[PDB]
Amino acid sequence: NLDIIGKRIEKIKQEHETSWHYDQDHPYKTWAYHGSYETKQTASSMVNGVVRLLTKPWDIIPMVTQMAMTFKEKVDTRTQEPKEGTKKLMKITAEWLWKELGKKKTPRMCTREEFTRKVRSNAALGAIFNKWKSAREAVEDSGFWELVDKERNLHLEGKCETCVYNMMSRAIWYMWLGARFLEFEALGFLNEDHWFSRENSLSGVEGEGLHKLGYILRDVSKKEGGAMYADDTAGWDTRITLEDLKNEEMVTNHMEGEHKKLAEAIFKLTYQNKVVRVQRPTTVMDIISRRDQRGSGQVVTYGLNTFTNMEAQLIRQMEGEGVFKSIQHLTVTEEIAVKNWLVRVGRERLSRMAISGDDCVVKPLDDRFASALTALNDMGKVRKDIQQWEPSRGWNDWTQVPFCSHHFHELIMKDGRVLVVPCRNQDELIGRARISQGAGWSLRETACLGKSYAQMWSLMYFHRRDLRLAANAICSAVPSHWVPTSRTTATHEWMTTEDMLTVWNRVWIQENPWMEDKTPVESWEEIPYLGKREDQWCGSLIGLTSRATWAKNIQTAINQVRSLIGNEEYTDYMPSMKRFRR
Ligand SMILES: CCn1c(NC(C)=O)nc2ccccc21
Ligand SMILES: [Zn+2]
Ligand SMILES: [Zn+2]
Repeated sequence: NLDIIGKRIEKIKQEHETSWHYDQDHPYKTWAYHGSYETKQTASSMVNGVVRLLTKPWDIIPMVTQMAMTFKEKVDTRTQEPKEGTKKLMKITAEWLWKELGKKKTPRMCTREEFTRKVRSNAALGAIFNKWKSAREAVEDSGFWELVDKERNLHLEGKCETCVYNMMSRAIWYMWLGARFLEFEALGFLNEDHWFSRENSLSGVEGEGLHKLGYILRDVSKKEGGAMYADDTAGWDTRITLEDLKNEEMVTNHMEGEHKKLAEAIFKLTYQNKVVRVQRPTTVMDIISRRDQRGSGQVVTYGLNTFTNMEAQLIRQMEGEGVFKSIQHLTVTEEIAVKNWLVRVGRERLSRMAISGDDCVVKPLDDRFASALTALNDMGKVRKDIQQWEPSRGWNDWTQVPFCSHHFHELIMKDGRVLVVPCRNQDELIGRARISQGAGWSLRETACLGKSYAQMWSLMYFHRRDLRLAANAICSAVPSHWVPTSRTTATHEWMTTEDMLTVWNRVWIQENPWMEDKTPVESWEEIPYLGKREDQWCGSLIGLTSRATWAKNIQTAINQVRSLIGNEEYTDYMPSMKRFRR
């Protein structure tokens, strides 16, 4: 407790020595409270005018327009200690899973050099302003690295001074860039060296891309077994137990030298003991601590979420298969049985899953899985929107299964070849493309963000009539040579100045391991759509008067945006579609 977090707490006290006050009306039940001090401050969602001017029919669709307008009583809840049988199942499974993930990978420190390159191309690291303005500037300045050094030698000494979280079903924990560096140095290898790739982890999909996820679900569907289960957890990050954090730390058993010590310190000092600053309007800053829940960088959070979810779902499969009888207590012979299941069929059972952080699809050996709930509930991974002891409802068709906010269609090209394509309700796609984050956007930067959405649509959602037409319109309205941009950066093949038909051929034909015939597609008209009725089911406006006027008059909308941007070099992409091809 306070021996590990005191120094951090004591240091914050002194920089606010005039304001420190142990408040009596503190709202915390499950967080340990330590004190308060004076502050005052908060960026809402802005509309992208280029995308909105080229999507006029959606200006009267509330599901689109409401997206641009605008529970913290879940972070203040407490998960119970699992029972002895559960803790044993988790420890045995975690031990086995780190060994499997480590068979063909070597843990290693990530470098200042790697960190510096990351910041200089805008990956959302979850940092803050202060001393230097941005991340870009702190990294050049040698003073920073001396701060990093001080903390670093403090961590080698098993102590912490400056690794403090800042709080702000989405609760995001920013730290200062130095704290994020030390996290990345110790645990960045999990993402940087693709520990959760499908090749390496069998269940994982890290680096796979939205154009692979449907093919992966169809491959899971080919296994003999029961229904496909896709149960969401209620507030996954808030249900991570101290026992979960201790099984995650066992990755350090695979490390050596300095790295082992640096990694052990991140787990001990920042993950299994946390210090947090939360803005309370009543305006103070509260300095609160707790031992459990997930609060790491968003990229380390993804890998450890994937790890602990893989572990949980293997244990639920063991329960359905009757490998153990009760979570109260594993006998000595049950331990040997669980161990022999893992050695014997563990890799086969991992291949029956697709797991992206807290998101999973499982095709178990049979439907006993549906009612195998004791371990899942006792680990604290309580299912969303179903009663605790009500059996899971599975999906009979891989094309109906939800995964990573999508479903997947099987789409046959006029030449007989098979595409498995990502899809979601089209109101969600248009509503997200109409939103920008942050201030100070020039017209050119706003246009380049619209172009990024347009190229994503041409690559991933070409099968939706309205999105292929709107993508062509935006790419016609933005100068041909202007480079697509984003402010937070799945594989992103649309973020390129290359012709989108050439990128389509590379992604869907040449590099697609599920496509045996590699004959290139010569035009967009070879590339199919969903059925018209299926397109309407997934939110198309095809058939409406508003949509017919928009499509017919599209060159007038394109010219409105071209007139605002000014006299630049533009390409007309609309004749790539049959109906505008004369
Ligand atoms: C090398 C790949 N590539 C990119 N990619 C970018 C800008 O990331 N833009 C291109 C334009 C024409 C031809 C190839 C191109
Ligand atoms: Zn620290
Ligand atoms: Zn669909």
